[PDB]
Amino acid sequence: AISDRRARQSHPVLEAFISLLSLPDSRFVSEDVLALLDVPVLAARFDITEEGLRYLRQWVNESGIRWGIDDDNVRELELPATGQHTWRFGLTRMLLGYAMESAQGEWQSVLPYDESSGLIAELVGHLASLLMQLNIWRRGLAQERPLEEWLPVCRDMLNAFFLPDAETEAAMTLIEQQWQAIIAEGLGAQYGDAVPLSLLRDELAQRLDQERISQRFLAGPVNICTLMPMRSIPFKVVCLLGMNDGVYPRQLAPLGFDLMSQKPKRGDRSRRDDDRYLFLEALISAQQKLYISYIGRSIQDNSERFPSVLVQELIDYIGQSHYLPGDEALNCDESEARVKAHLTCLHTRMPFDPQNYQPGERQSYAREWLPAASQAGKAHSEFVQPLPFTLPETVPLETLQRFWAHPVRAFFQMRLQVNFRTEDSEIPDTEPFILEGLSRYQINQQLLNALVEQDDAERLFRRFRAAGDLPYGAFGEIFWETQCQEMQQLADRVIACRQPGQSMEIDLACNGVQITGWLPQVQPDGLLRWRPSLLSVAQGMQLWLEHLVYCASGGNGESRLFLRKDGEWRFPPLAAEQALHYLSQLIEGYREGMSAPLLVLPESGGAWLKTCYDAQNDAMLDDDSTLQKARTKFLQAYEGNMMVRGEGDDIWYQRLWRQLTPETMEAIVEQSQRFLLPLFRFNQ
Amino acid sequence: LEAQEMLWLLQAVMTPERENTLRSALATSMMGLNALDIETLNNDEHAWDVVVEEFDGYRQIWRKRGVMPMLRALMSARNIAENLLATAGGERRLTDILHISELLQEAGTQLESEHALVRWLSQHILEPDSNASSQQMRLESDKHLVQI
Amino acid sequence: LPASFIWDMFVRVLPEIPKESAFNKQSMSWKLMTLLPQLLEREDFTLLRHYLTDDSDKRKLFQLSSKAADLFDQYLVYRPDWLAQWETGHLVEGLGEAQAWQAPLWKALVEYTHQLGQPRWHRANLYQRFIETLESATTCPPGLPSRVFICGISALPPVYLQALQALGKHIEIHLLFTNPCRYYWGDIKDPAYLAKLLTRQRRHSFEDRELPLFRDSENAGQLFNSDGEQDVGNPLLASWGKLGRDYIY
Amino acid sequence: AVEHKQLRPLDVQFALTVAGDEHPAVTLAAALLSHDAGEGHVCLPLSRLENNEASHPLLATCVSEIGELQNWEECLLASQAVSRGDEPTPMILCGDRLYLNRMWCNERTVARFFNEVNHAIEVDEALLAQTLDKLFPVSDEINWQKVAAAVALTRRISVISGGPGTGKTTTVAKLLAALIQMADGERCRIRLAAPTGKAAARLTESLGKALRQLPLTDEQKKRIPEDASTLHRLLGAQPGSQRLRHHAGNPLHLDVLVVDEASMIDLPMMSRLIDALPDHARVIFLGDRDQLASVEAGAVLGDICAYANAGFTAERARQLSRLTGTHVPAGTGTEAASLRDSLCLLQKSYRFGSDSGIGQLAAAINRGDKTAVKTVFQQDFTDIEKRLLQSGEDYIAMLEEALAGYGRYLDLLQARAEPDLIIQAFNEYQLLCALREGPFGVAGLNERIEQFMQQKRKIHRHPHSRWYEGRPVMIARNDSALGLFNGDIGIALDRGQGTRVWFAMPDGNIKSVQPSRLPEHETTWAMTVHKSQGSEFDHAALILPSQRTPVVTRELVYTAVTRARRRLSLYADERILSAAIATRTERRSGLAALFSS
Amino acid sequence: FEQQLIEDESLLRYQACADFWRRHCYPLPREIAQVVFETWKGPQALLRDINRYLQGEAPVIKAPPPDDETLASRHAQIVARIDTVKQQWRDAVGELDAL
Amino acid sequence: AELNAKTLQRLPGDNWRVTSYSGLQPTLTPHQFPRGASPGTFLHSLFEDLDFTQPVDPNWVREKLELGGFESQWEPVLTEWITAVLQAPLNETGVSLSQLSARNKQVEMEFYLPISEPLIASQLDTLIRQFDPLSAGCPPLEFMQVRGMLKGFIDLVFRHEGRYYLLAYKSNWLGEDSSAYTQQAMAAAMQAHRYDLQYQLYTLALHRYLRHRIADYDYEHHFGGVIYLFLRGVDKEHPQQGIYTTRPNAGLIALMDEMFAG
Repeated sequence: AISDRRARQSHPVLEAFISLLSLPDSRFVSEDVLALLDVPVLAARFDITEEGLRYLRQWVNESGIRWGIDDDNVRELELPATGQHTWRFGLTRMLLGYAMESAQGEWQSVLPYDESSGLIAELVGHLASLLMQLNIWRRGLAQERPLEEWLPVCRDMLNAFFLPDAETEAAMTLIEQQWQAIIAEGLGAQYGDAVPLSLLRDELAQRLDQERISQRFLAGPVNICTLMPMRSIPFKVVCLLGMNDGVYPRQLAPLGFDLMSQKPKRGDRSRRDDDRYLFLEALISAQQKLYISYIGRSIQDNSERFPSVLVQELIDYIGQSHYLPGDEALNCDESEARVKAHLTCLHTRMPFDPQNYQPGERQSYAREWLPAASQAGKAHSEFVQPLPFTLPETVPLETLQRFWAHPVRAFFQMRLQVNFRTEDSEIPDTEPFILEGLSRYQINQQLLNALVEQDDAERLFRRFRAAGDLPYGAFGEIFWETQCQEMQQLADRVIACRQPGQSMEIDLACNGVQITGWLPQVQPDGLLRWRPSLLSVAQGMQLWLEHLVYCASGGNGESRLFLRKDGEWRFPPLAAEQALHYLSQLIEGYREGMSAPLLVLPESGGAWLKTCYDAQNDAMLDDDSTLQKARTKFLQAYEGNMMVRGEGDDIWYQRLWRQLTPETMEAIVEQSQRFLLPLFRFNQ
Repeated sequence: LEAQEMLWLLQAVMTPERENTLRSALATSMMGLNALDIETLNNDEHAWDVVVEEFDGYRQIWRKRGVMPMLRALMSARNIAENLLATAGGERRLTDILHISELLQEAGTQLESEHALVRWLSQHILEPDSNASSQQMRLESDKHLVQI
Repeated sequence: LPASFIWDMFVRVLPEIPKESAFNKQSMSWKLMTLLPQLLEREDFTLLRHYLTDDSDKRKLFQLSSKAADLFDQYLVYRPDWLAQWETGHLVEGLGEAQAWQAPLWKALVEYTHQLGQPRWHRANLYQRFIETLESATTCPPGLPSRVFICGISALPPVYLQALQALGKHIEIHLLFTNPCRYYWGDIKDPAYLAKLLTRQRRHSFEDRELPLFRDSENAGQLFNSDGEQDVGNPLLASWGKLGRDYIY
Repeated sequence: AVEHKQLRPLDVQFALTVAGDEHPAVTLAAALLSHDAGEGHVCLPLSRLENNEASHPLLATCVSEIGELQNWEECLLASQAVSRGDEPTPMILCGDRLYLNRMWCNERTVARFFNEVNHAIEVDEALLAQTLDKLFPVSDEINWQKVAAAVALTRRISVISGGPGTGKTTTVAKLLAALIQMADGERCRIRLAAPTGKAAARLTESLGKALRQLPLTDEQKKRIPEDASTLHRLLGAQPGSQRLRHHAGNPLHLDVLVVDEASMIDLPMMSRLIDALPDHARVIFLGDRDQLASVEAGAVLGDICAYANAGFTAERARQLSRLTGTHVPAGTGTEAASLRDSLCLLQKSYRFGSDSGIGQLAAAINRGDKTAVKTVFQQDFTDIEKRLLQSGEDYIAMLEEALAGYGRYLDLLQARAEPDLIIQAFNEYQLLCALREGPFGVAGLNERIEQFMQQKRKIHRHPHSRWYEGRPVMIARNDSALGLFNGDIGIALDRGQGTRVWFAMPDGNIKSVQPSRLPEHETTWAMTVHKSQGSEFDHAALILPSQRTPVVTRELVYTAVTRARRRLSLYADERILSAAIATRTERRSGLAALFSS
Repeated sequence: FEQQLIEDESLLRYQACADFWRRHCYPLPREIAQVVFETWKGPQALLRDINRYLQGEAPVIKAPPPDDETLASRHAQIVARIDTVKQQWRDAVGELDAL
Repeated sequence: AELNAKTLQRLPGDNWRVTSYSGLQPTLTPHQFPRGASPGTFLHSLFEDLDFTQPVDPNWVREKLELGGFESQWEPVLTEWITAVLQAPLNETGVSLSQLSARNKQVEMEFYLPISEPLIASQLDTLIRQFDPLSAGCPPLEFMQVRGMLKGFIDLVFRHEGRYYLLAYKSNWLGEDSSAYTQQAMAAAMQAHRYDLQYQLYTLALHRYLRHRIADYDYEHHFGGVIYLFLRGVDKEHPQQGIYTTRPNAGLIALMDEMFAG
């Protein structure tokens, strides 16, 4: 039974009420409002369920709600009125999305939000029921009020944002009791001047963390408690924990202008002398056994930690007052050090240490760490195992595309159905000043899809500016100008040889396996794909798979893919025999990747291969210089630098191996030489 | 990766009804299972019923006894600590698991709700800021190591 | 509890006592928050004027009033003679520098609570009135118990011992004292007090045998130093039991 | 209505955001439009806003113009929030009916799909008549299923309106058989769509047991439809975003698409299905005309089948007489020939005739209340019983009759028999209530039945276990990993390995699942009428509350009547059943004006 | 008398840098915002530049700009300095006398 | 090196716990009062705080209802119901509550009763049924062997004419609204709620306290009986309804003291 500090009856409710009292000083960040909605009382007041809160998370995260309840709140904080990325902007966006589809366009330079359209946008009507209330007390708690006017402030707040539940009756009762006690103690002195909000907020915050240390004693269970409750009670076994330096005895600095600290008397309270007498009373009160334990060694850097001055004087008096019968007459300091080393038990750092299980004086009773300390268990076996797998009759093309996009991920999420779900990113606390990552890639993709049809880029600029994805003012115009210049430079190469083509059907029979699928935008010149990305081997593998599945049933012509930075994947037209042979090789790799994890790294394996390949002689070099440069390219592509996320920093590869061994490196090299070889053989 | 494995294990304990989170958490490096074991666990329904029943028991221990008793019963029943000590290089992983367990106990003793500790662990995964207690410790002290 | 027992004896012995004191900590803070801007023009408050009148959103004033109310509550508990002298208007010789702004503040606090409808009574003056009404009274007042046990050292702080001596004239008080040593190990004041201490002996409760306070009465003057501190042979008892020294003194 | 007066905060915040500094007329119009869209009304007529609002002279005096803004159209078009369909405005006013922009776009998409793209596929009539004669054995009198199959295989877009027990699945099977037997060399990729997963499973098992009976060929069995998919799963709806896989660029690669249960299809899902279709696919809609409305806002199937009472065209009657070889009547007048040609009406029910009172009561629900009183009154047809529920003794009598309703279930539970017979006995009797909470609802009736089984020695229940032997549970969310859908029942019992819940799969097997693996579980002693759609029960018992509620209407009592196979019981007042028939759930939409021109 | 100590001041420093970027870089026209974009992409690059100078003692800047000179005055000064060289190039064009 | 973990031979502690009795187990009328644990504790605090000698003031009842948070309309019925309860005597001689002075009363006396033997329910219930007449029905409860201390809180102990009496209050009474609360219904409530063990432990504690306090103590001479007061059963015309007076057989107390002693 632990006599410790008493836990609060409702811990998030008091913090939520403190944050509601800190409303005009708050910046109205979206995370600070979602933390207030995390309390089930505030969610049950405005009829917001947990599923409704889970929808509101992505509704705030995707509609660009960062900070600022109103535009007047932006102008009040000495900031220019941008008009976007506020709670009013997000509310207007969600209501316009409830009214108008996103494909129509802007109405008042606000792009609508196509997600909340049906009855679920009624939950938006709950959220707009909250923030308006968050406006009203923002205009209520801003000006200073006298103490006779603060009486109906809290209670009318408690029926505003909170709903009385079965658990939180005592929390609201304690809030009303402490608030009325503060106002009664203020009005007992008859204070006439104005009192601001921060003084009452800090006084309520001080009276909610005043939970006293419990001194209850139970005679049944073993009592875990601090020193003061029982000072002289004569127990048989007395244990003293936390006797290191600094913590015990506590030393409290004097206020600096108190006369009692300058002139002390007999009956004066002092925390130092009280603890030094408490240690003496704990030494006297021990009847049979005294067990003093302290942190003598650090766990971080294994630094030596010194004990308290009281324990040091105790072990000095022990070493100067007692001696061991082994060395009856040796010395004084040597016998003192021998006694102080004999009484000091240096225990181990980890509980699975085999020193603690040796028979004799000290022996633990941890049965759970008994086979772990003996090291009699089996190690972690290898994850790759030969699994039985039967290749079906009809294998779709989309399954092959998902396999050759990432083979280890396709072995995890499709064969044994293990997909590692990572948590989504948190909402940022500021508006996007630059474009980087997925938002920049989506902007570039929509700009490339708009410029491939010779559409008006200014309408897409106004559409992206109305959604808040662009920076405010001229910086968004500069970003749109340089991205429009880059996408126009890409489109001058894309639509230089573009012909109107439609999607066609694919039905193939290779090795007794049926492949059914569809190919989009098949022009008579061949295959034309455009993506705003860099030169990578995964896109080349995808284009090679599409070229093999296109040339196998008619379709004479090249296949071209245009990336950024003048990157081009080209494949010439081939006969039906070579296309069927390479498709049978890819089908064999697909049926081999489902049994065992096919260790074919696209980026690092392609870098190693293109370092070792020679396109002039169509043969791989075997000299030591290429073997030393390919290792450097493999280590550069596997583990990247501090600015580029490498291929080794992935959740799918860390499950197989923790350290890239050279045997597995040579296995990945052999698999990439077996599979990724026509990619660099048929490139031009 | 061990903090993400502990987050997946806490999400599988908290919500054991959906089998996707449980299958994603059982195939981690902390449990130490091969692909054949995952395949036989996905094929046999009775073994999956036993797994769901013992995870519901772990959830009952997590709601009644706390964080560290549930993790200790999980490390004792699955015997993953002996497998990590038998594996070369798993002692650092086991000490990181124990330190994450101690930090989760210290953070869950001050939190009333059970999902609040999982949200705190996910937030501390998303926040890589360095405190005095949240740093990596020494793996072993008896074995002599080259100190960089 | 000892403060609860002291307040219960205040209720039982003296009638017409208010349930809540006018000199509460928060009450003195809210009174000092009104009284400190009124005393900024005074010459003695020239140190607080540079602390308060530079920049204030009523934040430094509230914390200053709270700290001064904490010091006034500590003086009400521990130093009744200092506040009794400050109520008259006289200073105390031998104190620190932080006295010229506390004693007129305390006098203005007493005048403000006397001007208001709040009662005059606080801890120290009711304590002195309790001592006076238990010392001068010949007949015991009703409502008092027969025998009172005090188990432990911290079961009574060392400021209510005069009230305990006043209560011992009418109520049998058994103070069970837990001392680690059996001889006398405290301090001394004067050589004329050492003989008065040597005249007292401890007789046994069951065996009825008298024992002296010291081991050797002839060397008792040699054990005490000239300053008044006894050289204790046990170093742990000398370095750890200073509260025990003050309590046995 | 009563709910329409109590304004939701969503409508008020929407009006204050859209109108803002404009006139209060635009604010009141936006609030009324959002409140009508929250209830399910697609359009808002300006006559109701002009007449049934007390603030109309106030908004007439608030505006100040040269023309004084006497008309509502000029007052709405003067603001920047309402346009004629050109400017990107939230509110659209085109045909003296104000709607939202999304609802106007979906309504014009549905009108374009049902007015322009529905062309006539010209096929051979002799081979079609031969296949209809060799598939339908009845050729003596007029059969509506043969005419429905002929008018579905003739036109591209066709709507088949029919109630339960009329042999709609057999009509779909004969239609698909004649479709494959007509086009032999042409490939046909038949697809089946359903709004819910349980109705999709019922459609798969029913079409499988219907198509395995008909004689086919080796290549005809190869073109058997594989499965019925959800409408969110066929179009590729994501949980996070609303982006579809087949939104507007690539259509679904289908030849014919049969969408079952179109009554539960709302307007945005209908528009997203229409925008995904190619220019050559033929769609056949299934559902009842008088059935309950859709889940979200919109009423598509009712506004489509409202023109079914007029009849066919003069040329289409001769076309159907040449196809079916029988006498097909013609409809008087011609307003929209394509929609009246694409419709059909099923009247001949095969599982119940005029001898049973269930079909007569279902026909009398759409008529006046005195027809239903006369149907219940004379001799009761040995099928429909009516018990008055006013006080607590009537509640005790209702529980006593429910004891006899669940008598075979308790007899098979006490005898410790196989779980398949237990589920088969539980699937014969079912209570249908309207509300959820209170004394009249789901959670009231379930707790009252559990307390009655705790009182009388029929079911032993531990108070702290919550998984006693014999509790019926139902799932609320879909779970494709376990194979159970929304609206599937399971019975918890102890086979000897522990307390497990047995579910009856549509494939003929029974699955024993652990209760810890169940995602959702709700007590299903009494089901809601909205959640019991698609299923069928042999002995149904409707329980209506005494307090007047907008849930209890004509379509709710119609779906409660059509839910019963043979036996139906009623527990309601006379005034509530008399007022629920006249109060029809009307949904104002612009389809009746767009289809009339 | 009672204050709360914060260990990391990077969040408040980034908030103040974002406030400075909002109150300075937003009302600038295109001809000044182009130069601001050429100097730094956003406020994060500026914070990365001055993070070693914002903490601790503020150093003395050699030859600081005057307090009345804003960004527009400096931009107009550099524009006039470029325009004088452009005028002297347009005046002295059409001849070459160097060996 | 070889290693094995030691096995614990004996248990670290027995079943030692400090337990209580709960651990071992017209428009305005008192019949229309809300029945719950919180109104029961509110009525218990009202009967604890109110003085029996002083007359009941209606403004004091209004102030107590304002402090507790109940309705203001119940107050003029509550004060007359309280004065009707206090006027009704509860004794075999007819002694009311107004005759008890402040020195004669002792409200909410807490006792800790020691027990060194393992408390077996089978050896205790037979000893209870040997002497208690209310144990004809009431099949025995099951509880573990409790060794240590037992907590108890007696509601009222009061002396009168040289004779002590014990008094407890029960105020739930949800299932009765008419005058059916006779002695048979109160006996059925005592058998159902199992207050017989609590009353027997209260008699044992009062016997031990009067033996320790007053020298030359006799159980038949000083002890007078036990009174239970049902608040919702007190009527103005029925003096027997509401009160329940029971006296032990003076043979169970000595055997229970010998069992609890050792």
